[PDB]
Amino acid sequence: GFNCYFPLQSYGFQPTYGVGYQPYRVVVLSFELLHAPATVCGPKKSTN
Amino acid sequence: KNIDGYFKIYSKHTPINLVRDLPQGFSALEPLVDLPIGINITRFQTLL
Repeated sequence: GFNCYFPLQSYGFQPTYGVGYQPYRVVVLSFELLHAPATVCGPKKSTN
Repeated sequence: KNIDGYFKIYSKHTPINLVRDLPQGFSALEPLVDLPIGINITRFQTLL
Protein backbone atom coordinates (compact mmCIF):
# COMPACT_ATOMS: atom_id res chain seq x y z
CA GLY A 1 0.00 0.00 0.00
CA PHE A 2 0.86 3.67 0.20
CA ASN A 3 3.74 4.44 2.60
CA CYS A 4 4.21 0.67 2.82
CA TYR A 5 6.80 -1.73 1.44
CA PHE A 6 8.21 -5.23 1.77
CA PRO A 7 11.88 -5.16 2.96
CA LEU A 8 12.76 -8.43 1.10
CA GLN A 9 14.40 -7.30 -2.27
CA SER A 10 16.91 -9.19 -4.61
CA TYR A 11 20.64 -8.35 -5.14
CA GLY A 12 21.33 -5.83 -7.88
CA PHE A 13 23.72 -7.38 -10.44
CA GLN A 14 25.49 -6.43 -13.65
CA PRO A 15 27.91 -8.40 -15.86
CA THR A 16 30.98 -7.15 -13.97
CA TYR A 17 31.79 -4.14 -11.79
CA GLY A 18 34.42 -2.97 -9.35
CA VAL A 19 34.32 -2.41 -5.59
CA GLY A 20 30.93 -1.70 -4.00
CA TYR A 21 28.92 -3.83 -6.44
CA GLN A 22 31.30 -6.85 -6.53
CA PRO A 23 29.84 -10.02 -4.77
CA TYR A 24 32.62 -11.12 -2.25
CA ARG A 25 32.08 -14.36 -0.17
CA VAL A 26 33.15 -14.40 3.55
CA VAL A 27 33.53 -17.26 6.03
CA VAL A 28 33.49 -16.80 9.83
CA LEU A 29 35.18 -18.99 12.42
CA SER A 30 33.23 -20.58 15.26
CA PHE A 31 32.84 -19.62 18.92
CA GLU A 32 35.16 -20.26 21.90
CA LEU A 33 36.93 -23.55 22.58
CA LEU A 34 36.76 -26.01 25.53
CA HIS A 35 32.96 -26.25 25.51
CA ALA A 36 33.14 -29.94 24.48
CA PRO A 37 35.70 -32.77 24.11
CA ALA A 38 35.87 -32.23 20.31
CA THR A 39 39.08 -31.11 18.60
CA VAL A 40 39.70 -29.10 15.41
CA CYS A 41 43.30 -27.98 14.65
CA GLY A 42 46.00 -28.10 12.04
CA PRO A 43 48.11 -31.24 11.64
CA LYS A 44 50.70 -31.92 14.33
CA LYS A 45 53.52 -31.84 11.76
CA SER A 46 55.93 -34.72 12.32
CA THR A 47 59.60 -34.93 11.39
CA ASN A 48 61.73 -37.82 10.25
CA LYS B 1 32.08 -46.77 30.35
CA ASN B 2 31.52 -43.02 29.97
CA ILE B 3 33.84 -40.55 31.70
CA ASP B 4 35.11 -37.05 30.90
CA GLY B 5 32.66 -36.89 28.01
CA TYR B 6 34.42 -39.86 26.36
CA PHE B 7 32.58 -43.12 25.67
CA LYS B 8 34.80 -46.21 25.72
CA ILE B 9 34.14 -49.82 24.73
CA TYR B 10 36.17 -52.88 25.70
CA SER B 11 35.41 -56.37 24.47
CA LYS B 12 36.48 -59.94 23.74
CA HIS B 13 34.70 -63.11 22.68
CA THR B 14 35.74 -66.72 23.28
CA PRO B 15 34.16 -70.19 23.14
CA ILE B 16 32.66 -72.01 26.12
CA ASN B 17 30.99 -75.31 27.05
CA LEU B 18 28.38 -74.03 29.57
CA VAL B 19 24.74 -72.98 29.08
CA ARG B 20 23.23 -70.91 31.95
CA ASP B 21 26.27 -70.21 34.18
CA LEU B 22 29.06 -67.82 33.26
CA PRO B 23 32.47 -69.39 32.56
CA GLN B 24 35.22 -69.41 35.24
CA GLY B 25 38.98 -68.88 34.49
CA PHE B 26 40.22 -65.37 33.46
CA SER B 27 39.89 -63.26 30.26
CA ALA B 28 40.82 -59.61 29.77
CA LEU B 29 38.92 -57.17 27.55
CA GLU B 30 40.89 -55.13 25.02
CA PRO B 31 39.71 -51.61 24.09
CA LEU B 32 37.70 -51.12 20.90
CA VAL B 33 36.89 -47.40 20.51
CA ASP B 34 37.03 -44.05 22.30
CA LEU B 35 34.66 -41.34 20.98
CA PRO B 36 34.31 -37.76 22.38
CA ILE B 37 30.58 -38.24 22.86
CA GLY B 38 30.00 -35.80 25.72
CA ILE B 39 26.24 -36.25 26.24
CA ASN B 40 24.89 -36.51 29.78
CA ILE B 41 24.27 -40.24 29.45
CA THR B 42 21.88 -41.64 32.06
CA ARG B 43 20.20 -44.82 30.69
CA PHE B 44 20.50 -47.50 28.01
CA GLN B 45 18.64 -50.29 26.20
CA THR B 46 19.58 -53.22 23.96
CA LEU B 47 18.45 -54.37 20.50
CA LEU B 48 17.80 -57.76 18.93
